[PDB]
Amino acid sequence: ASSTPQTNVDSMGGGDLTFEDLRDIKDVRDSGGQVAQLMDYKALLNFGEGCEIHVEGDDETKQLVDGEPMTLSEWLEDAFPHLDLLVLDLGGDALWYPYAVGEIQETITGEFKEALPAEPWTLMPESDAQGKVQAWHQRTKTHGGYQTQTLPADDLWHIVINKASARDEVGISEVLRNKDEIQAFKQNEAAINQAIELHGFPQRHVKVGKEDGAPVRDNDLRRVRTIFDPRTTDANTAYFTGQDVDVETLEAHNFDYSAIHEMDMRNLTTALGLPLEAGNVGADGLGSGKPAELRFALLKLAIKANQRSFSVQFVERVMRPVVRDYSPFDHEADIRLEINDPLEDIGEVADLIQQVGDYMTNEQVAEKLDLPAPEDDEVADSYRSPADMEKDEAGV
Amino acid sequence: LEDAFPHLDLLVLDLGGDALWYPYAVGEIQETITGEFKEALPAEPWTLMPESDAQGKVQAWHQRTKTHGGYQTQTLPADDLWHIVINKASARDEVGISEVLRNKDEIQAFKQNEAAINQAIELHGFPQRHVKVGKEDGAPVRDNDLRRVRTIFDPRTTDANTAYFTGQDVDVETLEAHNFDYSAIHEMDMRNLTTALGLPLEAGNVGADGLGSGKPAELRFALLKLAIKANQRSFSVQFVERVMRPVVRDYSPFDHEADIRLEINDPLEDIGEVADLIQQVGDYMTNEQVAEKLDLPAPEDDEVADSYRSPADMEKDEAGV
Amino acid sequence: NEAAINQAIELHGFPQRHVKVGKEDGAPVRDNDLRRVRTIFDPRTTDANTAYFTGQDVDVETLEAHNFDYSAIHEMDMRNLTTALGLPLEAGNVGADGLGSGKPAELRFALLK
Amino acid sequence: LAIKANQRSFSVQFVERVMRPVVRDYSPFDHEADIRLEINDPLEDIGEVADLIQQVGDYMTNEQVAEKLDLPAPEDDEVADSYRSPADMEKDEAGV
Amino acid sequence: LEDAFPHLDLLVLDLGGDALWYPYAVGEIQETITGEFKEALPAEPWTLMPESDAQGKVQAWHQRTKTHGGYQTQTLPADDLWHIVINKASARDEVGISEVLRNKDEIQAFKQ
Repeated sequence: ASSTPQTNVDSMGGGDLTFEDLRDIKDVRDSGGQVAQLMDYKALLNFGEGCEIHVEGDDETKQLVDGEPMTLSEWLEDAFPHLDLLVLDLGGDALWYPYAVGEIQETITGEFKEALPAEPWTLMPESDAQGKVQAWHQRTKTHGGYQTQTLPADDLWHIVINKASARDEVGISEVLRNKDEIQAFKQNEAAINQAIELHGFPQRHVKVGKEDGAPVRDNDLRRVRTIFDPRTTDANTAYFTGQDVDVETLEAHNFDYSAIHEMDMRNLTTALGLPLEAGNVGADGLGSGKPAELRFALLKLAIKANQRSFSVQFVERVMRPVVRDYSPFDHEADIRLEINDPLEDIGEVADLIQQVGDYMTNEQVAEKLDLPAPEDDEVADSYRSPADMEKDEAGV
Repeated sequence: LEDAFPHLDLLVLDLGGDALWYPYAVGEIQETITGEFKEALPAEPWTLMPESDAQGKVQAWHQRTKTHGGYQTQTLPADDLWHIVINKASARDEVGISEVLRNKDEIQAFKQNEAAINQAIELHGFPQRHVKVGKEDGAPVRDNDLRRVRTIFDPRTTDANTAYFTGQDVDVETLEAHNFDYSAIHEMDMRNLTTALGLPLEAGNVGADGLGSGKPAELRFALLKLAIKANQRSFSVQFVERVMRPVVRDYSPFDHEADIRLEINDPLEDIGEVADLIQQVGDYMTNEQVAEKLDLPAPEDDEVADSYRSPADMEKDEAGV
Repeated sequence: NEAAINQAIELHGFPQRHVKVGKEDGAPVRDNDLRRVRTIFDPRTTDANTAYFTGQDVDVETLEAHNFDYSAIHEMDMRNLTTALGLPLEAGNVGADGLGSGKPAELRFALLK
Repeated sequence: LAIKANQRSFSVQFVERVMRPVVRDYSPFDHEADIRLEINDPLEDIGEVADLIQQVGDYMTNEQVAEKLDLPAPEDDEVADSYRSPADMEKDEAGV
Repeated sequence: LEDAFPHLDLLVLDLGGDALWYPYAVGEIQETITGEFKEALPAEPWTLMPESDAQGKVQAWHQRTKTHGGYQTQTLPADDLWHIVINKASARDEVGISEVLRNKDEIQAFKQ
């Protein structure tokens, strides 16, 4: 076949999105309220439950790093001690913005210090007709003014969850994918807020004079306004009049703002791919059985797809480079990074261990139970429980 | 093959997604600089259209794309390319149909109805105040008068506890919200679009009465599993025959005419069902058959894998020897 | 019936506003006058909190949505179509009491098997 | 999910920004040690932990049980490291 | 460490609470009369504000406070104080986000 591309990728030289569009996403993020909380929930589902680093057959990597042995997983944990939080930041940013982007930072000697995400709204990629990023272009405020620079696609690294196609390197923001729905939610919120002020509360209409009677003017109404004043009226106030004065009622002109709010929240959540429950909106029947379990399946599928999408790119463009550039270990090794299921139940696992432990090794039990495996090979690899091995050892 | 495709889950999701969205998924075979295999790289399907012979088989691929604000166009032979279809028109077809084009009117109707409700809620979902000025069969009222009334009654400066004082010849009426069953319109829209796309209505964040219990529930989930299994098996055969086999042929020291097997996981698999089945009938499954169903590696010793009784049971007995 | 429901929802599912101008047994109002009225009361430029001010001889009526049971029409269409195809009612996204349990439920599965 | 993310976000900061600097500048001990600062979860139920200990204790060490049960580990290393209950060890010893 | 922080629950609750109310929580290091460590002590969070450079890093802490009906003002280096941030604009963010300021309009609307 061939060692280079032969089909084109429908873009070069931009238009796509600008620093202004990036700053729109940022302005959504810091605006707070329900819209921000929904995307923060979207982040907390995908990335809030944390992660673990693994390497396949890691006992084969065992090497003296500085006169004492380590595995590659131990070395990677020294490179990424607090990885859950780096995953939460990058993953969150990659849900807000089309991409996440960062530097690698070094000690004064040149050995690795940390991985460091950059501020995503400040940075935009520039790319070729082949389909690849060639440079990173940055615009930033300072002293209330502005400054601009460009950096190569060489010492920076970047990640893209929401690709336009499998071959893409820029992606699309789920915010910009649903811009109209987001604005419509906020507009309908503003509508309900003002409509409650105007129509949610009864109001008092004092009418003065008789039908076809004597005229009433402003200096007359000013005196009447002073008598029936809502500023100084109280719960037990009573009124005494001639027949030619009426205290009429503007009733609260009832409307189902609740159902409108639910409709808005349903439209926004389904558009953002989120469960309706994250908008705190209820429904009958749908809370139980296969009707429920299907939505939980759809939710878990989306999460697993995102998690695996992130992990592969983080391994391939962050972890492997960090090994390549700073490590005594092989950088082409079978590195792994799992991100946890946010809707896993320990009870389900504990039931499974009782039901089918007779067919799972103690290491397979420990792994499912989220614990380290035993310190002895047959104790880990066997299917008889370690308690069963101990009670027999005490008596045989 | 695991060295050839380390991240196959993501490629299967992308290609399967493309083959549901578009009529086909389509791609190149890509190599390292040394010439050994790299990946089966897909190409952006909206940019590519097929050209075919008198027997209907695709012999070339035609591409049209934007660059630098302008355009470029090209044609390539199908000889070093590959393509996959989920939704064929017939058993003789090779190009297929997109469900987006098949149900185009339903999709447009859904979008129109959402826009219609969105507008109708603004116009009819909120009450609106109508101040009427003057007396019936009385003196006239002109714009410069209404401007002065509007200045007092301005909703921009009104509050929840505001009170109004008038002579008898001003009425502060309201257009009450002319309520309509938009909820049922939403349910109908979702019913229409989900069933057009073959999904159960429950997937669209909309309910159904009575249908939430017994085998009257299970039938929809069964129909969904049927569609999924059919689609998955349809994809696997094509990926094996038109991607995996050519890759083994050109880059592997093995024979490509051996039977490669590719399976895709089921979203409606139940771990509790598997666990109960293992408890109830494990006495009739090999340890490898248990492992394959339980999502595990088989035992590392041949007779331990091949045997029917539990490995733990064989171990707890052997401890007595 | 699908085409009928589609148009009937547009025509009768949504309320529609009717501005009436002039007084009963009063002066007439012409198209060039109504063009000026329309320009004010335009739903294109109206919002949820818009308020209206008039003399006594302008009215804003609404055609209320004339509720009809299109859901039940859909249920009958679906009952007809499913039975015509020989399918059970549940295949059409419709269900009922009495049929939803026990031997009444078993019979549909028996017929389908 | 929000609580667990916040708690880990805090623990990491308090260890790195306060504890390790204090050890570095004022302690005879090494500051680069693995401080496991943890914050308790008010939405966890001890009833779930009690069920779990019954259900899968045969596959957990006594130290792991002690961690989950929110108590100190046994004072003898093999008793802490082993998987079967210390009460089973005690009843067997009285039997012997 | 247990001798250094006997009552750590209270300090964790205070710092955590403050870092949810305000953009950050912040404190001093203190010594005994002899000069060995005494405690790490949290400061009045509304009274201190950071000042920062082009690489986004805090370089000084600025304090303004009431006494005797008047005001006192002082500035300190970003060195002997220590600070913690729960909510952030980016991984680089040293200044942080207050959920009170993030939802200021919703809070006022509720009270109204």
